[PDB]
Amino acid sequence: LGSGIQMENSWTISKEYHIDEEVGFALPNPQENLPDFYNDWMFIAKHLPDLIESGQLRERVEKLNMLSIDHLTDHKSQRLARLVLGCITMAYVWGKGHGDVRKVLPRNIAVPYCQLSKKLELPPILVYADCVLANWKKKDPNKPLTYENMDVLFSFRDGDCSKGFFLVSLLVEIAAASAIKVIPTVFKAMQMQERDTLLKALLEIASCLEKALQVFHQIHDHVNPKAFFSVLRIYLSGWKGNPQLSDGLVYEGFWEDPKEFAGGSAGQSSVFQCFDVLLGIQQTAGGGHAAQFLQDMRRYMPPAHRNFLCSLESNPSVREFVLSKGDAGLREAYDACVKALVSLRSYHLQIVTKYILIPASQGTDLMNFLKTVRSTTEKSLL
Ligand SMILES: C#Cc1ccc(NC(=O)OC[C@]23CN(S(=O)(=O)c4ccc(C(C)(C)C(=O)O)cc4C)C[C@H]2C[C@H]2C[C@@H]3C2(C)C)cc1
Repeated sequence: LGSGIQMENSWTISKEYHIDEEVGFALPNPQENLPDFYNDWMFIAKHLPDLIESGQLRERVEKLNMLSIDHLTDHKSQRLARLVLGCITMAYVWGKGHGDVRKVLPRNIAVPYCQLSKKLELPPILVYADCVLANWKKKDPNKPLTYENMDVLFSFRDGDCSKGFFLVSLLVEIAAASAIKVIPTVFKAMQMQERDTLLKALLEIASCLEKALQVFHQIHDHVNPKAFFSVLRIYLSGWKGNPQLSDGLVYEGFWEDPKEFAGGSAGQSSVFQCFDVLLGIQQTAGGGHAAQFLQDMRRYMPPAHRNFLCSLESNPSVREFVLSKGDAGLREAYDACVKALVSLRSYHLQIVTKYILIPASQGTDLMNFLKTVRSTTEKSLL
């Protein structure tokens, strides 16, 4: 207990962390279909665009029967059901996105959704782990994980660019997986004092984070800024600090009082903090207020991924190891990882500017947090 990353064997981290060697934090080969028993749920989730557009969604949810979650017997089926019910819930609350909101989630969604969220230790609102990490398939199983060979499972509105936004995000996560699988090698090389093994491990991580950033560049080709800001972002909005639901949402039949849960945040992806921790970068941007927000978003990650991040912080310090040596190869390799991270943060800042800050105009605290985490990262260059 408390001795850093648990291992399944001499090569691979513990399966308890639910990190896949091929897709990383993403869920491997997600389930696309629920048991027959939940067909009515699947129908609504598959037809969300035309049900919202026609004004039919809320009545159709209001006519659902209460389905027990007992027939969701494995992790993949529970994650698919969370995605389905999360999408239905966002669509039910926000409707067409023009301010006609519902403040009471009907019990025939609220209860199984809340029970399932309790099993998975995730809040009962859509999170990154649902709409990106489990929200995909290959078109052709025998072809590789590329944009052209992939699709999402659920969208909110036709033209909302959710395929572009979610798949490009997923593909960045998959690119980062090639870096994550090297982490045990880094710490093994430190224990063994294997200079070359550590060096090549850091070069491989740096190379995979460079590639992940080139995947991120694809967002511009599949997401229209106006459609993202004025349409998709509605359905990723939550009811924590939201003046449209100032007390939260009533989960009918689960809690008596309304409850607040936060909407999507880039802070729900584990990738940034994973490599900040590995490399010993300590983010300071935004003070205790940003730390509390970002820790709360950590509780919106799958619990096993939280435990991975927390075990990482207990391992020996890579940065301190490289700092204990007059070794230019190690310093340059460490620096390549940090530079790749700086570039990923710098690009993050540019995307927030083009896809949120600019549309909004057509705020200041967000642009300066992104600038500050970028300069904190840059100041970690050894
Ligand atoms: C529920 C849910 C929900 C929760 C989270 C997310 N997305 C997310 O966590 O993505 C991580 C990213 C960051 N972006 S992003 O384009 O900068 C980005 C991400 C998220 C937003 C949202 C819509 C939440 C917002 O604030 O309005 C806005 C923007 C501009 C993409 C992705 C790629 C790289 C940079 C990291 C990455 C390392 C993997 C989507 C839905």
